[PDB]
Amino acid sequence: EIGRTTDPVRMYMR
Amino acid sequence: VPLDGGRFATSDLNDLYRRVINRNNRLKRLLDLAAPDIIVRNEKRMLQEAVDALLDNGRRGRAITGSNKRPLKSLADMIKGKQGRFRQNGKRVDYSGRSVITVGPYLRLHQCGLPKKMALELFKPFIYGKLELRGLATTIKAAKKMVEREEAVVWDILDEVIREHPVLLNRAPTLHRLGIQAFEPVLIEGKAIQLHPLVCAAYNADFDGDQMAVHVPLTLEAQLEARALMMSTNNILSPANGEPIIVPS
Amino acid sequence: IGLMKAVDKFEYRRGYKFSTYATWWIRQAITRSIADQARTIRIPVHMIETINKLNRISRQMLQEMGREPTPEELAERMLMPEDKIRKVLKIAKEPISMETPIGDDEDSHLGDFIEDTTLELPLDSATTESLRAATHDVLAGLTAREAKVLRMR
Amino acid sequence: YSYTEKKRIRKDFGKRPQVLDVPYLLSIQLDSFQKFIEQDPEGQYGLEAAFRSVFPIQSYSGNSELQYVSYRLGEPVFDVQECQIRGVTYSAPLRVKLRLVIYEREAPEGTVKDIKEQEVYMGEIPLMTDNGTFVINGTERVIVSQLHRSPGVFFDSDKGKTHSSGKVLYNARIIPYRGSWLDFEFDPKDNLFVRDRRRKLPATIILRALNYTTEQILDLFFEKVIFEIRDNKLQMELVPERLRGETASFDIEANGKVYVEKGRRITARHIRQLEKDDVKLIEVPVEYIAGKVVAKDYIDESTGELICAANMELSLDLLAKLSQSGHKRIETLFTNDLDHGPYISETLRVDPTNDRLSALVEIYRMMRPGEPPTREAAESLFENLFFSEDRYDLSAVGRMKFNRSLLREEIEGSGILSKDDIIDVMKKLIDIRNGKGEVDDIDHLGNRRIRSVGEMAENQFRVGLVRVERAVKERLSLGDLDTLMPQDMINAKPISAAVKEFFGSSQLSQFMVQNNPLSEITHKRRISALGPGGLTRERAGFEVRDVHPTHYGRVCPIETPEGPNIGLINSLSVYAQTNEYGFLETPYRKVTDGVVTDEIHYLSAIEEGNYVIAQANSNLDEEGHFVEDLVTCRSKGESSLFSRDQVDYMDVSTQQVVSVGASLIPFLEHDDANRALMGANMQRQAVPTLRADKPLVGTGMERAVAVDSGVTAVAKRGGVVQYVDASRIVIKVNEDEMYPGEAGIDIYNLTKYTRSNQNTCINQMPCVSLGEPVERGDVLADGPSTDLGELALGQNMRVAFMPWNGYNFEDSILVSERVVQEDRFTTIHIQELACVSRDTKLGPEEITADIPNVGEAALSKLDESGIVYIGAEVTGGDILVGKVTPKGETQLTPEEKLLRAIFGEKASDVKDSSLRVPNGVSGTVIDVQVFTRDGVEKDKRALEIEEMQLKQAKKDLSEELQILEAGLFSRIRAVLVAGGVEAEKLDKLPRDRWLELGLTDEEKQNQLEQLAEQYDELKHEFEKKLEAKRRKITQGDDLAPGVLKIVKVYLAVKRRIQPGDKMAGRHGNKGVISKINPIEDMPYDENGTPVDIVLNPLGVPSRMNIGQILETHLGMAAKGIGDKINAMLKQQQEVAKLREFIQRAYDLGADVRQKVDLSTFSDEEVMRLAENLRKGMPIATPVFDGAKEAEIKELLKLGDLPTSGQIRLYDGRTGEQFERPVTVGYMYMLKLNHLVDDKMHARSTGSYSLVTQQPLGGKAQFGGQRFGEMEVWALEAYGAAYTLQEMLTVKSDDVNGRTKMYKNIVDGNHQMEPGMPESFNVLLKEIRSLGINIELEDE
Amino acid sequence: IETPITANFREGLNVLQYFISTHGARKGLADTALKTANSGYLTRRLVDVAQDLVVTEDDCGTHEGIMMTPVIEGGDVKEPLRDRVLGRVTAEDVLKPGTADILVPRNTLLHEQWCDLLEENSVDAVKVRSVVSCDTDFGVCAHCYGRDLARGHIINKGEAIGVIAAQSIGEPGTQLTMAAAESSIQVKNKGSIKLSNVKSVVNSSGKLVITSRNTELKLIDEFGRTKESYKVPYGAVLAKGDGEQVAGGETVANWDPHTMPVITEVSGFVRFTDMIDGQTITRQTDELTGL
Ligand SMILES: [Mg+2]
Ligand SMILES: [Zn+2]
Repeated sequence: EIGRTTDPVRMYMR
Repeated sequence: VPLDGGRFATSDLNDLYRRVINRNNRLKRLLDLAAPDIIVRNEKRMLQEAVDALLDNGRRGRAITGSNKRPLKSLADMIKGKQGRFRQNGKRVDYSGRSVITVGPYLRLHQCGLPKKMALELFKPFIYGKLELRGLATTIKAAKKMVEREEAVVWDILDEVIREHPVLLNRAPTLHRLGIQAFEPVLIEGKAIQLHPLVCAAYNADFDGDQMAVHVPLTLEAQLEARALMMSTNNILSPANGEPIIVPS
Repeated sequence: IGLMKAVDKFEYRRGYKFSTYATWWIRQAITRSIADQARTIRIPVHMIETINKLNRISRQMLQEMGREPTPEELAERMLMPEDKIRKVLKIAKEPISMETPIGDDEDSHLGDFIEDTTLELPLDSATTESLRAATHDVLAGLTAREAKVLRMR
Repeated sequence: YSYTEKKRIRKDFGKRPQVLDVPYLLSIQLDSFQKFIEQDPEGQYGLEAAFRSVFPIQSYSGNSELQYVSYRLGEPVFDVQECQIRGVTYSAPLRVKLRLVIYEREAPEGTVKDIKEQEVYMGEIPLMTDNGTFVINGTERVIVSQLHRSPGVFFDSDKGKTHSSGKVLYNARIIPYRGSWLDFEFDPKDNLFVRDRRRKLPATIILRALNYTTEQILDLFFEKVIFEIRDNKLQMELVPERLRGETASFDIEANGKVYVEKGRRITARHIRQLEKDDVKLIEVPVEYIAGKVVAKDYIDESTGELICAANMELSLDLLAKLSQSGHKRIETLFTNDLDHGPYISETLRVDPTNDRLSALVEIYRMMRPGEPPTREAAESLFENLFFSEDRYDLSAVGRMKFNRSLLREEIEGSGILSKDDIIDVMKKLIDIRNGKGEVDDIDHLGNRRIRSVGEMAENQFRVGLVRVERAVKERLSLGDLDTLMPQDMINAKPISAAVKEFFGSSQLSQFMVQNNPLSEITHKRRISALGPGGLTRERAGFEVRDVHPTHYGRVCPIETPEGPNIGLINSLSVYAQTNEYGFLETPYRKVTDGVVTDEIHYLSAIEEGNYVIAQANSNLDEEGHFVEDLVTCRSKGESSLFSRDQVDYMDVSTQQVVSVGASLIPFLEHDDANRALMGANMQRQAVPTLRADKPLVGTGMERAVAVDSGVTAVAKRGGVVQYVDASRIVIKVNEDEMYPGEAGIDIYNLTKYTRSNQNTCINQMPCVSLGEPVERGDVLADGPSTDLGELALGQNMRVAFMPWNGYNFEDSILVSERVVQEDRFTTIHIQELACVSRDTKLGPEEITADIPNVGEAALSKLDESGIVYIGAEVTGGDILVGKVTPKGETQLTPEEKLLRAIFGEKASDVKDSSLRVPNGVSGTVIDVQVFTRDGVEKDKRALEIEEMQLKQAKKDLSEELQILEAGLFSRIRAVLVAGGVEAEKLDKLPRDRWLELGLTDEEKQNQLEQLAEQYDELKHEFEKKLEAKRRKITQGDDLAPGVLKIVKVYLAVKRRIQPGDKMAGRHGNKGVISKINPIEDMPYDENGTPVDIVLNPLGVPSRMNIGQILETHLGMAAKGIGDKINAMLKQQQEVAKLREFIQRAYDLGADVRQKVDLSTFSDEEVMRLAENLRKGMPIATPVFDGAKEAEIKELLKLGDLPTSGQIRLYDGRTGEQFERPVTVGYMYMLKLNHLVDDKMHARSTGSYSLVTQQPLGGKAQFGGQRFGEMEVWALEAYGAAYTLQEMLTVKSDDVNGRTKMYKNIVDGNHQMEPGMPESFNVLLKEIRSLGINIELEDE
Repeated sequence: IETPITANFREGLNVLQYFISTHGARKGLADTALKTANSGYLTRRLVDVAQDLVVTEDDCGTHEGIMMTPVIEGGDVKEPLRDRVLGRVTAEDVLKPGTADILVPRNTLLHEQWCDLLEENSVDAVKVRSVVSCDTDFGVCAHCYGRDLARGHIINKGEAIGVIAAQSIGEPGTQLTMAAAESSIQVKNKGSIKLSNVKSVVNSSGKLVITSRNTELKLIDEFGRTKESYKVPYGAVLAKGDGEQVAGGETVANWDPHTMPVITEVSGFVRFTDMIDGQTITRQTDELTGL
């Protein structure tokens, strides 16, 4: 679920 | 700097510094305002993403420029190689020219043509020294006009400044060390740099549109080098193998 | 940062729901900031409202008059003295970037073609060093103090 | 028999008759923009089909639609030439009618309210001039076509580098017009894998996403092997051929017959032994089924538990379990090693998911990592990738290439994919893996289509129309809809933002290379492969830089750029043409059973693979019968011989392979392919000289490249010339060509000296006289580089091949001095200098004619208003426009103040910034433009131009009546012979006094009332035209924001020829002029006539251009009949002794197709044909149907010349004779515009850069040369350490050490104090502006 | 292509032959633009490793050189010994075919006279001092380097030999980017056969059994030198011995092109060790002819 995502938009949305 | 016409032409380091000072100034307001912790975590991780686009832009989402669609130029992209360092590995250079080359087979092995229109602009400050030492002009501004009108005397002083002053001819893709050689100029009329026939095989130059930049050694230890080290009659054997390089072509 | 103020100032005894109330404070702050901190050369918030008021009205003149309006005709659509509208026009444009590749996209950028003017020609710097030579002489032909007043006055 | 034909007939060699004429050379551009702006009553391609692709915009769940009615293109305000003057585009507003209807809230869905907003203006679209060139900002731009990959599926291999162990991986791919890609592939384990370019998935997941259970995934791909247990041994069914290529493993028996044993092959008659003997149900062991895999899934009818699921092994236990479980009809999958491999069954093993909802999340968490998935958010994503009509469109052409590659029945279909399409691409891929199929190549010209201007300008327009539809979708949902018309929701700025930023800035919208009637024509037929959506100059390797076998008749092989993008530019061929879909075709002659017909059939690039095409040079005995038993054709990409009764097509002409620019080289099949690639690129650079004449050796493709361009002024209707002049022509049409009611005359205006893009001059000269009958399709006005209709790019001068004292050592050239006296290579150049008057913050600048402290000699030509007179000869340094910029705050040094009080000079309150002519350029001033912002008072000079140009717009509006009424009244008055005897009473009254009288009610008065409508019509329209024409002159102009007035001046300098210039013939023989010999040094033959140019002969053996050695003999030959007609016609012998010679100079061939002389006038044509021939009889030699070397010798015996081609020159100075005779001929020499006047440079000190303080140039003294990192290893190879320490410290960069080197040089002391450069201190502040600290340990 | 263009440039070329000859041209111009951008990156890595090498001493005193002999490629010598040692110090004193006859002294620049004097005699090899084995720290001595220059004297102390050696390797490369039976070893000359470093002797029929890949052919000249170098493959048939003269082009040791058969060293039985049927090789049928 913590899928190596970098961009802070997706990290803030979820 | 303000361009001519009313519009300014900034760098692109002012967009990355104006974004570190906003997200840092808002992060002080958000901490003295006592925000919920779900917001001041989106400000710490949003601040340090703007600071990591400043230093080296590209190891992240590649924060594209505003008012355009190409990525900005971070600090580590000015130092980072363009195939050359920022400093000297590039140095455009004063006292130089360039023009088309032609044959001129009447020359010796140590000279070259040079138009009167380039000999009077390459060697300008050398001329203001004679026109005041010889006593013709009074000040250095009054001499700046005589080199504009081309009076009958400046051609007498330009022919004397070019007496033993060697110039450095150099072709465009300098492969080996024989791409830069020196030559004692002789003023011709026209707009093409002549060139001895035996020498073109070293430059690898045909006379069908090839241009050749000409430099000028200023100091006194830089003309005894363009005469003892880099002259055209001192380079007759190539350094790759000892066989000659002035072969009649 | 604005929504935190809406919940701060909210009062439910009016009977109105929250979304119709916090939607103002939120949409307000998201536009108050675009006016203040989105331009390189910062223009104020009262001038920003005039440029926006000059495009809302420069569009009706477009889709009605057909061709386009003129800065003589915007004087009547708006109500300004026709000389301020010529000052508001050149305030809007933002600066170029000095990395934009020039036409044909050559191996060169626009930052190599802007010369600098703080410098001064080495022929004017060779003249003012020649004025010290003359005045050190032409004044040297004068007496002991009749030159002294000239260096002092 | 055209009057431009019988003024100078071009003696034409060439044997093959021509069946097809060269088409219009600009159908690429002019056809593909007529499709864009055109009312099309159907959903075909066009601007109309970009509205239907969006509209109607149904409201967002509010039920209020906005429907589209129709569009309309208004007429432009400014004309073309008035647009190249004011500096603004030439476009037309786009009017559109919309009907906004309001549907009901909850009542029946009826038209409750609707409103049809009148023509919401939604942006202007630029228009194409009559020649295929846009006018974007006053500067003609061209939009080259493109060559991109077509949309479809292309199965590829990627062999060799695949895993470095062989085992190639046949990967498929789908490419739509707009949408996401989808790319299956194999891997080194034989496992299919789907993936636009994200991480790769196991390929069977996109099947499960389409709601296919694991039962059907083994149902669609594989073949069943039925299995039953008929109480013993598991008797197995059998189809005969299924035993192909298997290693037997038991006692093959049936019918009692044991066919084979265990451990052997299978033979053909073994399958035959089952076919005829019909071995259907055979009994074999049950241990051979110990590796099979079940087909379907079995449960136990007694227990209720599934014992075997799809893709499961079969072992003895499962062999044990299912027997007593109540099952006999077992099902398994047939998998060979070679024919039917197990490629899907393996991919169902690494499949982690199990069903649809478990599958969609697996692609979602690959397509959008990090964020959590949802059943409502995962389904909608995958459902919008390939199956949404608005986010995925294959094409109209993509669906053709899609079905055509799967061998499907139909050609047309829907744009989005389906389940049959995503699967059929998977079957066809696995079949290529087994062996029954073949991969495609991507350089093949049937995979690559051409997108002209009408297909790019529209896709850029709909993108600007989709950004609008997203906004009108919003406003229909927020507010209420009793007030908003369909005019407050439409935005013009977004729509006109895309279609203007494409036309004015792109990789394709580039300036027009305009210095010829051949550099324009071959810039509109360009087929580039770069741009948005194509290759790149750096990544693209030699896979696509090559010349396929498919370019024959489609793309030229010998005309590409020679720089770093060779083979990416591909100038289009001569006869080639685009298809309906976009592929290039060629015309071929249909060959029937034996006889070659004349019917022409344009063949595509994949239809051409089946037929057998013959060759253009194959003989025919007047009945289309090949005169040979077998001929030379090409069938599948290779040539060979075929029987005469096997060919199916034959080419049209011998020159259908080459471009339009390579067809002007004569003797092309005698040149190396390298040298003729450099000769085709040095011919679209030649400059139009002062008075260009013609080529004596052409290729007959000059009348088509000078007429089909736009430079010539060709007649539009037949007639008779009435008034020729330097700037106007007036053709009076014939009667049968003239329209019935009030037609009159045609009147052609020429365009005298104007400015091109390269600053050359472009003006037309009339080539007719008074009384000369002009016919439809004639040529009236020469252009630049044209003469009598033909295309002359330079002059042709007596060349002699010999080495002359080393003044032509290398490629250099040696030009005599009678070529500089005659003034034949002199060109005209017309520059533009602009002097804007800004509005600073210290005050507004002015155009004062009185400049502070400037000598009176410099203010001699400026008038009292400040601007130079029109006609003055200016030179370097002169002032063209006086201007002064205010400047206060003097603040002068102490010595400058003492120097004031001694002389009391007033302070200067304004700084002088006049406009001055550039350095070393001098020529007259032929024009002046003065623009004034609306609101400032015009000076005395700008108000004189505004009244001298107003007198011509009215004079030209009146002369349009008085000279045309010369043909209107003079017609009806000549028509008024009937309807009453009025001859002397026809002029006893004023012609204006005819509203009272007239003619009888017939064709006599049919115009008298027809003119009656033309009376008031030519009355007030000329009046209504005037008052609107005097407003475009008197009204102000819209300048930039901040400018006050602009002044443009045009100098016309005439550049002669000099050493350093660059000349070149056609065949790739460049050169540089090295001397201008006097007239008497040049070699001379026995007659005393010196040669005019001396080339070098050592350039012909190495570079194999032997064209220039045969064109030099057919030059001297053509000029032998020159001095033969120039002598007979000089003694004025007789028109009978002259008429017979010229007739003997035209047959002169071996079965030629001239069809010429003796039909010509008595003495009016032959005395005018023989007068244009005295310079020399022009020859014509087609590209590959040349003039053989035995026919050049037949001409040299006509002019009494030496047949060998070589004369015995004498020396010029010594007077002695060159041994071993020399060549002397006539080479058509161009003059490339690499002029040495623009190459020469020089700099001692100037303007320095801003951040780094090194030199650059914007102030007439450009930057210094570049001392690269390669030119610094050449100064370290020597010991030159004192030349290198100054070449990068004092001469370039050191701020306070390069001014001391300027005072030490004027003071006679050559010595430097270097310091440390500034380019290094700008590196200590950028390495410190990271965290990194860096310093200098001082010691 | 199977069909060749059979037409010159003094006669034309038809449409179908001039199109075929275009790929040979379009391919040449696509490499001459790539062999420069690919060669201007080899001469930039070279001049950054050899950037800081500089002649910084007159002599170090090391005796370790390398052996300089003429490279002989099979049947012909490629580079004589004069082209390889001309202008190089001698690591030690060389002598005539008769020893204690030191003709070239201690380390001296082998200029023209000492290079012709080596060809006047029949010297076969010299040991010259190379820069790869000099002893100086941060630089190379002027003696280890040698002579060759635009001039002819020894190398001057202070020169920058690191940069003028990275360019002479990178000046080329911009321009140069790219029956045969041989069964019988055909010598073009008449020299004695003298083998060394071999373990192989003549069998019964007169054939030295090939044992490994260590057997090369040295054609010793008439002066105690070599002129040819060869090799010995499996199934190598032989004619002569060692020291027995051979005429020019006589097959001394040979092998078939399509037959490199297993020579028999010693006769005797053949027993099946890892070569029974199935194990390493299957069993196949034939009669006693041996097919
Ligand atoms: Mg060249
Ligand atoms: Zn050493």
